[PDB]
Amino acid sequence: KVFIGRLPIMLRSKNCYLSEATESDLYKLKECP
Amino acid sequence: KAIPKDQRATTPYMTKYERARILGTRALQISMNAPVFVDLEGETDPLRIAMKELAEKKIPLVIRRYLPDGSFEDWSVEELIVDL
Amino acid sequence: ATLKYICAECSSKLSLSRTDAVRCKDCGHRILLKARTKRLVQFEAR
Amino acid sequence: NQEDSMIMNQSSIDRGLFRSLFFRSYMDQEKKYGMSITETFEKPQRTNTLRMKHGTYDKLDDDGLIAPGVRVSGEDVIIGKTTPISSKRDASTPLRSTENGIVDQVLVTTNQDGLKFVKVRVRTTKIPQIGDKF
Amino acid sequence: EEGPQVKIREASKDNVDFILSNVDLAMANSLRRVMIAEIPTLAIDSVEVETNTTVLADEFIAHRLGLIPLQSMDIEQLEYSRDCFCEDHCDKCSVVLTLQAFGESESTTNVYSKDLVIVSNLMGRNIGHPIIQDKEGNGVLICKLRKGQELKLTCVAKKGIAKEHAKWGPAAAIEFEYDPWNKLKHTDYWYEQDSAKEWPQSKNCEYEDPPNEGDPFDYKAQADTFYMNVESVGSIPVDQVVVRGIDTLQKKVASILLALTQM
Amino acid sequence: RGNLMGKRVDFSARTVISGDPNLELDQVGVPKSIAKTLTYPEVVTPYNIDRLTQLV
Amino acid sequence: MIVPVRCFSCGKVVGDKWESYLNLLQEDELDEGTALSRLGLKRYCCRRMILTHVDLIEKFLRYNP
Amino acid sequence: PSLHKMSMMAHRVKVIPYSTFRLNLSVTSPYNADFDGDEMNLHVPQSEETRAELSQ
RNA sequence: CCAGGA
Ligand SMILES: [Mg+2]
Ligand SMILES: [Zn+2]
Ligand SMILES: [Zn+2]
Ligand SMILES: [Zn+2]
Repeated sequence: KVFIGRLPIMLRSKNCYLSEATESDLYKLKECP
Repeated sequence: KAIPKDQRATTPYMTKYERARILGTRALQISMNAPVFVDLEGETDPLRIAMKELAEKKIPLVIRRYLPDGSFEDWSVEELIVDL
Repeated sequence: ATLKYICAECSSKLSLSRTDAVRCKDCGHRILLKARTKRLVQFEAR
Repeated sequence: NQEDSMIMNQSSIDRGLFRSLFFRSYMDQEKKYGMSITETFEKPQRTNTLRMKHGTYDKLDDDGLIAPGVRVSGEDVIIGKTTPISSKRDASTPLRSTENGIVDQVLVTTNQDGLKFVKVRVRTTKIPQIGDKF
Repeated sequence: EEGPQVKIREASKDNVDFILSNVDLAMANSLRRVMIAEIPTLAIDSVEVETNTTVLADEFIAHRLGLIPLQSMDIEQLEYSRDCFCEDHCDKCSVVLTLQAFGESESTTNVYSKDLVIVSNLMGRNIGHPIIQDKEGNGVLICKLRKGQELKLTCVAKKGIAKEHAKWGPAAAIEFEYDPWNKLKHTDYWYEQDSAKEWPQSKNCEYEDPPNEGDPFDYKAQADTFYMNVESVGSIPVDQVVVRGIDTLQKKVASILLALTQM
Repeated sequence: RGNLMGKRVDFSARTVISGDPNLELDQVGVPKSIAKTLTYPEVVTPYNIDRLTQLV
Repeated sequence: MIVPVRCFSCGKVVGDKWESYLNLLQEDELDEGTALSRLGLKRYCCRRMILTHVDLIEKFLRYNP
Repeated sequence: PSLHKMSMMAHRVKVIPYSTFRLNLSVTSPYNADFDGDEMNLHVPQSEETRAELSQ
């Protein structure tokens, strides 16, 4: 409902995009596997 | 007060510090185009000139040796023994 | 000829000037690169 | 090779033994001041301020940025920037005095504020020399 | 025949095994040194890079290009640019090589020493040809490109010696041994129980007589007879590593005689 | 303690040390760059005048 | 990353031998020690060059631009 | 550190190539130096007097 | 402060 600020996410955590990313996905994302 | 020459009791020998300071001072003066009291036998370095002047005791300087009370004994470089 | 800046992802050349809008044409991404000097660089092979 | 020193095969060093790459990213941004009084990314000349770096500005392009390829060498200005006062003060970023190398990647992007943001990567190769630790 | 003598044991494009008898160790060594260091070769020395979209650095690639062996047969009819009269380089003093490569293939596109092309006039002399010893005929793998990965550059190869850079080293390892039975007592064998059992017998032991324990130490004995193996990289043929080595050392000595002459 | 008993000073130089079997006990190997930075103020005198003019 | 041209210790060209080595392993199933030796890499200085190489370039190629 | 008068000694310059300060090995002990990555300080006298102090 | 070097 109401926005109560912004929380910094940890890389590879549930909330991070990279958690569910394949090797091939990461290379596309310019991220090192 | 200044101790008379006949009552002087400090070493008749020149201290390492005295000699280092005389050589330093002469070399400095020699380097500031002061008159040289010796034949420079081709010499050009003011310290090597200073060494030469002290070697022949042709340095016109006097060491005022202060005593802890404030008094002093004056000693000529000509008169100080250079066993160093 | 002339490619002032390049795109980071899609790699499409851009050639823009001062106050043109720091963004790419098609993709969003405000990243953008610079493209090598035309003043060819020489190196000793040692 | 006495007291923790070592001898290296200078022949091997030539063949690539222990050679390393070194990169460094210089960064800058255009600061906005309330009443739209921004900074400028440009190649400045004398033009009233005269308070500008003593290094070659000549390696810069119109956007106040060196093109990636150019050999930077001492205090050559890597980023050109200016700020006026109620005019070109100099806000230029030179190569770290000690360093030298080749411009690797120049990145021209936007800040969260929508402001001009720059990162300049400079590359060099460091070949094993004398006081080099192993 | 005359003074020091040779007796070749094995030959190939890449190796010379031989025996050097009636020589001073000092001479055997001085020759060994020269072969490694003072024989001239042609090698890439300047690399002008027009385009590089590769995963590798301009200078990383540049470095490799120097280590690529080039035909240095007729190296002797090429001038050192330093001694040459132009402004930088020319034909009389250099070989210009070109390299244009691009990832047309969806698969990884390879860049080889074969992909180098001579652009300078050779004056019809055996020089600057990338040495290909490779079975498949590719030579040295310089780079790997993917898709839009382009590599466009220009190489200036120059005459030089291994003292300036190890790239101008025409020889790989030079094997060198003498007295396979330690008859000369030139080494004190480190051991635990028996130095004879503990230390492996040399190949060359077969080419010399074992000492036979019931004999006194030959002090008068001196070091002659050297078992060597000269390995070539490509630039110059194995034989010419030996010959040119002998010749360089000879020229090096002549300079001294001449220096004395001018004095 | 920090500005008076100790002081940061000019005509100072610092680098990695390494040993040498070919230096004499009392000498110190000084890198060319370090020598080219550090300076000695020498007074122009009949003795050095020509030499000094050359270094100038 | 990317096979060294020439062994550091002796400078025997090792630049050509890479694919050939990798082939003598997949296609010929051969053990590392025989493949190296087949390729004429006899001195351990030369052996270590190929045997201990990590061709990182192949990962580097996996990124788009 | 400099917990010794021998931790600061007067040496003869020897301008050499390469970026390191080279020292004679036997002078290692007074300084308490090694070549595992140690750095050393160099101070230059500016007067004929000061030089004499060092040398003498 | 934080991180490191002898
Ligand atoms: Mg230490
Ligand atoms: Zn885009
Ligand atoms: Zn020429
Ligand atoms: Zn080897």
